[PDB]
Amino acid sequence: MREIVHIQAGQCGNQIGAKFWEVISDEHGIDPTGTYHGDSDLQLDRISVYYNEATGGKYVPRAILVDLEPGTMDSVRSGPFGQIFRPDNFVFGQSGAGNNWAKGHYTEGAELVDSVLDVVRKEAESCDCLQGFQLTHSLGGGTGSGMGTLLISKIREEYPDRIMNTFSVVPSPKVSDTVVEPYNATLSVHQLVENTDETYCIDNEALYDICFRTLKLTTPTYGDLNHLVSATMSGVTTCLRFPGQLNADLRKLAVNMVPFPRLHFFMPGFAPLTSRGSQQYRALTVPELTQQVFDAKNMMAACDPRHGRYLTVAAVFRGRMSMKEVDEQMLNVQNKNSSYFVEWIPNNVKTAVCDIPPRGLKMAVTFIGNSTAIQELFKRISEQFTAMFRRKAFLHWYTGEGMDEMEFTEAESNMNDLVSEYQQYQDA
Amino acid sequence: MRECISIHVGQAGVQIGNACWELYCLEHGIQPDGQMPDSFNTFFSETGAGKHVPRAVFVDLEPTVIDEVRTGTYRQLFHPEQLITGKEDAANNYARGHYTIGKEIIDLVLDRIRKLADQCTGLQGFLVFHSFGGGTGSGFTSLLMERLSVDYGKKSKLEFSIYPAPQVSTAVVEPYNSILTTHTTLEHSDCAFMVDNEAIYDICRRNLDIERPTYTNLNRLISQIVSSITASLRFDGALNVDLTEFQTNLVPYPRIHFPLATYAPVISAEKAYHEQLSVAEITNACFEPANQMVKCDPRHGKYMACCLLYRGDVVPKDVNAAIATIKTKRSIQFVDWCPTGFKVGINYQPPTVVPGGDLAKVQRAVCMLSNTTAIAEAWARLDHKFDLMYAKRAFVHWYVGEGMEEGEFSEAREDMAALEKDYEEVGV
Amino acid sequence: KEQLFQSNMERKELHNTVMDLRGNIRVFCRIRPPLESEENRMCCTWTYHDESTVELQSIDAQAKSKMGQQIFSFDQVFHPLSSQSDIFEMVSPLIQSALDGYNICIFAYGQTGSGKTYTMDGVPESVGVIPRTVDLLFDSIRGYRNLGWEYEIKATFLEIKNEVLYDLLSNEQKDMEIRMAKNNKNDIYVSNITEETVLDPNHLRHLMHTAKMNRATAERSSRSHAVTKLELIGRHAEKQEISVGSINLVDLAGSESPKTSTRMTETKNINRSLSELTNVILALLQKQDHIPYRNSKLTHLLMPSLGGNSKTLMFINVSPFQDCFQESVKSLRFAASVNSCKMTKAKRNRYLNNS
Amino acid sequence: KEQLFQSNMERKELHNTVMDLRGNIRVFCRIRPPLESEENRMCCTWTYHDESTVELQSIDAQAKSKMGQQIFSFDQVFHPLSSQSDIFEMVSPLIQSALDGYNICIFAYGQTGSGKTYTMDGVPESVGVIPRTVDLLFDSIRGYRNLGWEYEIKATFLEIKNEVLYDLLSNEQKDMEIRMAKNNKNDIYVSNITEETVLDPNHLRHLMHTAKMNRATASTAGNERSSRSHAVTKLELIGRHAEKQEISVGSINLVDLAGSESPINRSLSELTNVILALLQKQDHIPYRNSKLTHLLMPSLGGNSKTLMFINVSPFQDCFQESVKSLRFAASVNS
Ligand SMILES: Nc1nc2c(ncn2[C@@H]2O[C@H](COP(=O)(O)OP(=O)(O)OP(=O)(O)O)[C@@H](O)[C@H]2O)c(=O)[nH]1
Ligand SMILES: Nc1nc2c(ncn2[C@@H]2O[C@H](COP(=O)(O)OP(=O)(O)O)[C@@H](O)[C@H]2O)c(=O)[nH]1
Ligand SMILES: Nc1ncnc2c1ncn2[C@@H]1O[C@H](COP(=O)(O)OP(=O)(O)O)[C@@H](O)[C@H]1O
Ligand SMILES: Nc1ncnc2c1ncn2[C@@H]1O[C@H](COP(=O)(O)OP(=O)(O)O)[C@@H](O)[C@H]1O
Ligand code: ALF
Ligand SMILES: [Mg+2]
Ligand SMILES: [Mg+2]
Repeated sequence: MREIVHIQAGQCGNQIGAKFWEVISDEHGIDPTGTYHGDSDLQLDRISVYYNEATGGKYVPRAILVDLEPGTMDSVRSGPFGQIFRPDNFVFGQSGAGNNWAKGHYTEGAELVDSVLDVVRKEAESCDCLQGFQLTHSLGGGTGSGMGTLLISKIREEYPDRIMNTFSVVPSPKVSDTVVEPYNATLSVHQLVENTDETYCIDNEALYDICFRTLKLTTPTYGDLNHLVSATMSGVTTCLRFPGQLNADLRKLAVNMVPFPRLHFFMPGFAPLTSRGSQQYRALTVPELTQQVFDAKNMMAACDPRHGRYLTVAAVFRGRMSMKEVDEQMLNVQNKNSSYFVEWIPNNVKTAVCDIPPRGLKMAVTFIGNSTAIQELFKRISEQFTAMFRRKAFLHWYTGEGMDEMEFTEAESNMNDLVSEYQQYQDA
Repeated sequence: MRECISIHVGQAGVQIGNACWELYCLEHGIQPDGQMPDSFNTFFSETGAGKHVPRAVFVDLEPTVIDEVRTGTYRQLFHPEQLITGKEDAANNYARGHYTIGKEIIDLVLDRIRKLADQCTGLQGFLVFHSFGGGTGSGFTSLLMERLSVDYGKKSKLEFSIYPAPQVSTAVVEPYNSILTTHTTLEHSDCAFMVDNEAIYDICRRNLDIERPTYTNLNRLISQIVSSITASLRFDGALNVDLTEFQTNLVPYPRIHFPLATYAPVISAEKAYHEQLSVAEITNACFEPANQMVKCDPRHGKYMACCLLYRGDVVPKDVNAAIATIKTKRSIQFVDWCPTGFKVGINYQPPTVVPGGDLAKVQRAVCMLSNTTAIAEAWARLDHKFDLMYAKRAFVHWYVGEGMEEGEFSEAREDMAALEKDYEEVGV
Repeated sequence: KEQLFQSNMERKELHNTVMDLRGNIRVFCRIRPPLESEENRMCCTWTYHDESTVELQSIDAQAKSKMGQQIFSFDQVFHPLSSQSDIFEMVSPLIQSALDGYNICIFAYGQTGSGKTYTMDGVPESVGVIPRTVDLLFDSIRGYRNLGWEYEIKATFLEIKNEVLYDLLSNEQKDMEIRMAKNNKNDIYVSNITEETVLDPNHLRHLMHTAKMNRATAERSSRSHAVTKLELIGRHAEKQEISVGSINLVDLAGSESPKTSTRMTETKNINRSLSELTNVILALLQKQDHIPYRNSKLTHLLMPSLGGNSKTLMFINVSPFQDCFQESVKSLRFAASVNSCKMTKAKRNRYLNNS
Repeated sequence: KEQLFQSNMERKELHNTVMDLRGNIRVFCRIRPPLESEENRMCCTWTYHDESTVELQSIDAQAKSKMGQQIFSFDQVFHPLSSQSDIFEMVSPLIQSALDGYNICIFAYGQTGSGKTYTMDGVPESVGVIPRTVDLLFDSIRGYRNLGWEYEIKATFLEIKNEVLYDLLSNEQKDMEIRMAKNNKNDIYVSNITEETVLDPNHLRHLMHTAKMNRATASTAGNERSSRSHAVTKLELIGRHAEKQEISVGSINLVDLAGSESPINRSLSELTNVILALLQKQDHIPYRNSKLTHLLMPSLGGNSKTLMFINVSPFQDCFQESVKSLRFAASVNS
């Protein structure tokens, strides 16, 4: 039944996946044990697309957890909703890629990706029909970024038809936590754009400011960031896993957001972003929700739409709202943001109302735009790459692991190519 | 027994048929289980036991819609075998449902419709309910409809494709789906009744006066439309015009077969009290410049012929007087070749409404069907949208990677362009 | 009469030059002899207004009421009576340019049964472009040994199918990647390719023969992409120069629409190739600032052959039949569009080894 | 007969097509062999990098290592062993194109003593470009007679010294001006010039002899007049076919450029700039900035063919100007 299989990579990927499956369990009323205690039988309608039932109401989450340092998975065991996984799935290494992409792709990462592929494919034929792969990871560290690319190559060659809805945290423009992230992210996205068809741009400082100012938060703990991305990630597929007046799936958006093969990176989002107790200073409704969903303040990366144009948009509107009011709203935003809008492609919108709203929230939407605003992000990444490449800045760690600057030059060229495509289609 | 069958496919069409059968059972007094505490012989197949199963096979590449009617009260009415499911839908890609998925699915529905035809005493035609921009509504239906012509073709297939909303394209690739399906429908389309969702929204604002109407409300309007359309077959009337006569009455040219539907009593219950529901007033209402079910200018469009499905306490004498005044109306414009196409399917069966139905129950009704050249402009804009997208080959990779060809795209373009020329040539 | 013969022969030589000299993309429309069975089944009408212009009339029932004169002017139009030599004499000057130190790429565009293998492979009957160009290249090589140039030949055989790269020379399943060289950013090579040094034409015949059985073993032949890269290096010890040239023999797949007798994934790959090629060539005609060369493996592999220092050919193998008339005329439209296209200036490779 | 020359007409037409496809503006280098009076002259180290390139080295090892590379490529390189027929072999296609309605420019460039004059004029023992061109032109006209084409040659001789035009066919000094042609705004004519009609090669030989005598050459007699003047001889082809019309108007502009050695350079620098701009496809070409460029403006268009010769003296004392001439030539090949 067009099931989906979940992959986790790097400590970020593992943590965001943990909170993600907690969110899904909340959606479907799944106890931390694994036994179903929800009330809506409709939660069991497509429960199979995530929770493969094992025995007696105990549903195994379809999760593959991959890492080269056991600490994250040990926390998962200790953490709630960790024991809910079937322990066979926790296929991990011991040494650690050490924030080295080459290590994550030819050292321990190579052996573990080799060791997990069997488990993931076994889970695959364990399911009836498959749609794709979510490589829930981040480009921040060499591990999740490397092994993930090694895995995506294996995943693509064995399952090319499958659409990989991989989610990645783009290196922060200001917070360069990984000194070699310019080399890392670039090496990753080379192979990605060679194979993948949909990525996302998530900036740690973007969510920092979002929770600080839109949410009125004071302690932007990573828990909040994990919850935000997990909530958006769920809304991506609620159309598939849940009924609705106008139902979409991964395939719909997959064939709708990409005018071209390569031009396949996207900016997500969600609504509303109400604070802790702002319930009074506004009245919750879908007009205001739409109004505050399309603004740059409710973006996801530091990519300001004030420098790009929404090539395509895939607003979902999880819940029950009005097709009209969304039509006139997209009309109005097209009129007012026509400059920040591809004139070459008109009539771009993907309203995909899904009946069931999130828990405790009457109204919701997940924005997904292919805005031509990433080219500045790739520009700054390429600038960091070439700046650290003129002096081969800490290149010895990579080159020593049997690697050559050949691929670095090629990846930089392809990133320039993505910048060229974005600017060329934004202008034309 | 002039028995006819209906088929349903895509998110739009299965719910459309569900609401249509709701009114059919309402005027046949049949329960959702299929017992009537005659007129259903043509539609509801009364079996040896007290089970009247309506001749309706609901087949979609997405099983969610089949599941929704399975959970629908008409689960018994909609034979489970007639409810054909699937895995992935057809994306927004005609090619996917025309050469990869629906290509093999049509054969299963072929068995369903042909066995229904065997049970049927004298098949009249096929009521295919679907959309133009819909992926399954395009490729799957176009292949299904053309295969029906291959299987029979003699049957007056009454195509019912929902016109794609021009102001808001639910699918950014709606133009491709619409032009491609017509490329594989126009040639085999005996008579394609046309209805646009945006026009229903405008009707629900000017007549139904509903601030928040769901798609079910749109389907209710269509339910009354098709109820009056097939009222002649189900119920005796002064002049019973069947699907066979519908073709001769509506379509005068092998390619010119796209009449827009129109229902006079679409006013709200309060508006029903406001009006006197006069035969003359409702004749004007069904000939008002804003009652066309497609976004077109009827005043500027030459009408090939208008088919009024008059029903309720109405006599052809009063209809003749009212239509005579409408014929004199300069605003009402008919093609020079056929300027006297005022044929009216007058019936003496009052139109019923589903309990809680948005449309006000009126003692009389008229389903005006006007095949006008006004829709040529609508076809032109659809072709134009496809042309600008195909000009830079946008989203073509998906179609060609699903069995489509750039040559077929050009064929579809010239087919639609030639259709516009045929429309204006009929007008002059 | 002797002066007349000299004049007309000199003019014929000028014909061969201009074609390649101006070009720069020589779109050739060769009409193969119509098959008798397919003729008596259904056939269309063609008139050659000149040796380089063809009008595929048809205009029977649908083409009658929907289309007019299918006159299309090209670089050269070949009659069904044209021989293998007739199409080969125009390849010989381009082979001379290739051995001069220029990159050359060859495409055979057509549907199933068009005769693409009869052009390249040459078909068991008689010989084709490949053996003729091998013999010509070896003859020019010995001639330039008489001129003091020593040339080495490198042959790489690669097959593209369902997006997965396959090595035609080795049966082992190997992971292929195509990458630009480290020395220059323009030239692009494929990693882990079975590379062999050609010793004599006999060994080249043997390896081509084995590769052709491997091709037939791998109706996939009509729907799979074959890429042949012949790299020539010319050393002149007295001059201390190295001349570098490449020959790209590419066998395209059937351009037919899916219709019914087709499989999904193979059709999808063919659509990748054709649609991405159409988009990039249209962008080139559009003078677009950026051309997306990295959407499909096909255009990325032949990035030097399409956007680099090379001279490339179009062979439009067209079946002159009404059933395929629509696909054929679509092919002629695309062939005229690419005839209007422009190639990036080719560059002769001279490398002095003084250092 | 008729078919032979019809095929010849088609052949020569497509020959000019190939020429335009090549881009014309072909640069060539010629080296003069040393004379009996220059056996005691220091030469240069001429190592011949094929027949399309040549580089020169100074004998002085103190200076040889201080100039780096001196390699310059050409379309064809002439050695001292090359005979005048070798030079003329590439002039005949241009003359044939001129017979077809195209404008042809023949230029000899270099320092004084390089050999430009004997590249164009030549000696009675070994004739130059002028006699071979006129002989081939008259043979071509005799051939054209058979298809009805009637060719008339109009020869004009003029000299440019200090941006002032002087007529070499008459001693009656007048004032001559460069003016736009009456029936063609792109074509040019000069007023008051003696435009004699050539009847046979003897007539043009007599005209050339008279022009040379009236020129009062002083290239070696003081290095004042001939060494710093441009010898422009124009041959115009006007062919008219009976019962076909379609006249072909073409001109041959063989120019003997003045000395390029350091001290008028006013015309030479403008010609160099015009040639470089034509090679760069510049929108605006400064034709009117000098008399020589303005005179040859109709003969320097896209369809017009321009021919260049770079004569260099293989002597050590001429090295400093030979390298400048070769650099000017290399501004064309790159
Ligand atoms: N009136 C009405 N229109 C509907 C309904 N559901 C969808 N639509 C219209 O259908 C169009 C969207 O395409 P879908 O119907 O979702 O497509 P589909 O036919 O299911 O095919 P796929 O694209 O393959 O899923 C829009 O014009 C919607 O307004 C419905 O219940 N009633
Ligand atoms: N949103 C989010 N980002 C995180 C989180 N933890 C880490 N990150 C980011 O992702 C990076 C970790 O990358 P990863 O591949 O997991 O690291 P590795 O396994 O050590 O190579 C960090 O440097 C952060 O930038 C988290 O909980 N949430
Ligand atoms: N000039 C020709 N003479 C004889 N047969 C030909 C000629 N050209 C094509 N054919 C026939 O067309 C058929 C197509 O063969 P092939 O080239 O292998 O497939 P495709 O044309 O699809 O590439 C062959 O069987 C061959 O006999
Ligand atoms: N190819 C040649 N063969 C023999 N002598 C030559 C050659 N070229 C030039 N000379 C000699 O060079 C001398 C200088 O004349 P030249 O250089 O032609 O005049 P200019 O300086 O005007 O070009 C002449 O006396 C001639 O004898
Ligand atoms: F039939 Al084929 F290449 F098209 F062998
Ligand atoms: Mg073949
Ligand atoms: Mg002189």
